[PDB]
Amino acid sequence: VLSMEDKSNVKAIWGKASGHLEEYGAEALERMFCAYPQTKIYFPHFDMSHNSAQIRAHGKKVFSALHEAVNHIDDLPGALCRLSELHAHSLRVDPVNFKFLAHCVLVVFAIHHPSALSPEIHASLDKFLCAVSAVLTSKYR
Amino acid sequence: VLSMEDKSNVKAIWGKASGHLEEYGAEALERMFCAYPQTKIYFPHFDMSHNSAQIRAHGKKVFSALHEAVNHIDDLPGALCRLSELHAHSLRVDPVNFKFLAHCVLVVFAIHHPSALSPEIHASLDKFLCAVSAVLTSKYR
Amino acid sequence: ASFDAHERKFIVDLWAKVDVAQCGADALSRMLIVYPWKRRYFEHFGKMCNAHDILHNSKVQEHGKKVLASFGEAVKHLDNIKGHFANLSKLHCEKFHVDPENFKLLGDIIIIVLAAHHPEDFSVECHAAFQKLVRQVAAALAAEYH
Amino acid sequence: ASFDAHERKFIVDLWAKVDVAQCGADALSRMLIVYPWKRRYFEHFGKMCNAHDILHNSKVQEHGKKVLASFGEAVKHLDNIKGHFANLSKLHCEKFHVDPENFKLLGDIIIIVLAAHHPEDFSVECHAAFQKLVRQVAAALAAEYH
Ligand code: HEM
Ligand code: HEM
Ligand code: HEM
Ligand code: HEM
Repeated sequence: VLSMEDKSNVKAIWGKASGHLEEYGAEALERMFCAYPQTKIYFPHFDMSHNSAQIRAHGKKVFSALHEAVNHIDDLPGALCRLSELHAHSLRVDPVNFKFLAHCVLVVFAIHHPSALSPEIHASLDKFLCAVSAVLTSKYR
Repeated sequence: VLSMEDKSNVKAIWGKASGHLEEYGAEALERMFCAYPQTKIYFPHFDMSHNSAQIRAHGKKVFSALHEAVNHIDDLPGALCRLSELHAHSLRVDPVNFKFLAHCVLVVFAIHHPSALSPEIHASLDKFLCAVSAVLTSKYR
Repeated sequence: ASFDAHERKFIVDLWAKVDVAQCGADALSRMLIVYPWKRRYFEHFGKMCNAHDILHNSKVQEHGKKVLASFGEAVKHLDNIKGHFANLSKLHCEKFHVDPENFKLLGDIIIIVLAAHHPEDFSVECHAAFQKLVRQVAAALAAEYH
Repeated sequence: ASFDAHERKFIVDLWAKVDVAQCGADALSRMLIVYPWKRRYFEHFGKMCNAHDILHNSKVQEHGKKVLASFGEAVKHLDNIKGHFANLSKLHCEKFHVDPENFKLLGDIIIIVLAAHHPEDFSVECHAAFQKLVRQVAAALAAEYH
């Protein structure tokens, strides 16, 4: 469960990414593809170059989705309802992969905003990305 | 999420254990202690004999708790609120251990009621024990 | 760690009683029903929308027989489980691209299938012997994942 | 799998820049804040109720320096990670009773600490080299768990 303080924490570190959703989003996927190359089987049709049009556009959608999630952090199931059906039912993404992308999001914030991602902030953000992952893996079958 | 059918399923297989909460409960712990001996570090003060008074009494409490959970399967967080504080805050049980005990519960039902634990029933029961485990691991810190 | 004499005897005596075709079909069917994302790895077997489809899929049933007969070969190679499975491990990683966390989940399902077909024999000590086996087999499949 | 020449060079060049005392204290502190059940394994270091207590615990800070210096010895034994860590693995299993799933969680925290102290150097390819290292070190610690 996310406390009131976790929620303040997540909103505040999230605000640092506000103008950089495509940038940060693209970097996180680049990192997930390179550090966990098994994730590439889900994107057979992507150009896997650095700063590829396809990766920039998908990195934006991902982080735009995570941005609405933060803005509805009280009701994550409703905020991510359609996404959970896409990921679990239509794409059958193996639930281990959500841990990989969550770790890469955390790495992007640490690179770009090292002081802001203090230990207690790091704990809140990690709680929020587990919560989002749980909603996205909630609808298998 | 547990569907309406999962819920019918869980209630019906649960009813088979109704007169055997101490029996089934004791057997599940015996199995968890023997097959995952690392779980014994949490019970330093227990007699670890077969059908020990301490194990019979703890097996009953566990399955009695799981029986109220089934009876409140719509509101698991409220049904298990006090338990979640005991396990996560006061005892700091490592979250891997909840998977071990859940597997041993499933083994007990398979031994005692092999026909009833059909594949679709097996899927519902496993969804319910993950849901209970998630509530019990929800309060770390 | 090595199986002791007592671990060995539980394992070797139970496995001689096991119907490998029926338990293998059972184990494979249940794993696709209980953990539905695993269906993606078998999208070439066809009809896997619901549990009726799975239970009636002849290729799923057939495949379950092989998986369990393979696993059954550990019982003749208790001293050498990691070495015996090393090629299969390669095949899973490279050809079928299966995430190694899933091997532990099949191993648990196998425990449940054996428990249901052999209740008098699947005692507390027997179940501990088999859990150790299943942990070693899942580890030998994950081992060549680099 | 073996580190190639390019993997090796990323790793070896980053690690020469790392302050091992400060990153080790940082990594150990964060792991007890992010995953609070791990505190039970260290109930002999004392005050671990909140995150202020942890950040101010001298024994936690000290211990973090050793853990990272140990990990740092993998960089001189890239060809032999499983062999180098085999005794430590024993010690964790038998003496400290630590569940091997937790090694992967520390390894991720270490990636995050390195990323924050070395942002210009922690490129996409460098991060992939280090992720492979951390996966091998976590596997070598879990290896003697029988
Ligand atoms: C934070 C976690 C995640 C979020 C918020 C997220 C969000 C999204 C969004 C917004 C879309 C676009 C949906 C649309 O256009 O209607 C999408 C598609 C997709 N996602 Fe995710 N996703 C996440 C995790 C993952 C993971 C872990 C994988 C695979 C390893 C993955 C694989 C896909 C794939 C394959 C598509 C289809 C994309 C395509 O058409 O090319 N997602 N995701
Ligand atoms: C389905 C999962 C579980 C349920 C429903 C459950 C339920 C309970 C209950 C009802 C109690 C008694 C609390 C009281 O008397 O006030 C308890 C205590 C305890 N539980 Fe659990 N528990 C579960 C899982 C676990 C696991 C996985 C472990 C450790 C591996 C564990 C370790 C303990 C310990 C050490 C105690 C203290 C017992 C004592 O005083 O001797 N529990 N649990
Ligand atoms: C005890 C654990 C396992 C054993 C002993 C095992 C054994 C086998 C064997 C013997 C084959 C046939 C190899 C061949 O074609 O020559 C196979 C194929 C395969 N296995 Fe496994 N397996 C195990 C676990 C798993 C798991 C957990 C998954 C997926 C979640 C999986 C997915 C596959 C797939 C996709 C194939 C290829 C199927 C085909 O194209 O016919 N296996 N496995
Ligand atoms: C990179 C991963 C790790 C490395 C390299 C590592 C290394 C070490 C080293 C070198 C020691 C000192 C051994 C000695 O006393 O001679 C140690 C002790 C210990 N480790 Fe680890 N460790 C790792 C991960 C973990 C994790 C994840 C946990 C718990 C969640 C843990 C818990 C402990 C504990 C409790 C001690 C004993 C502490 C004491 O009594 O002073 N370690 N470890």
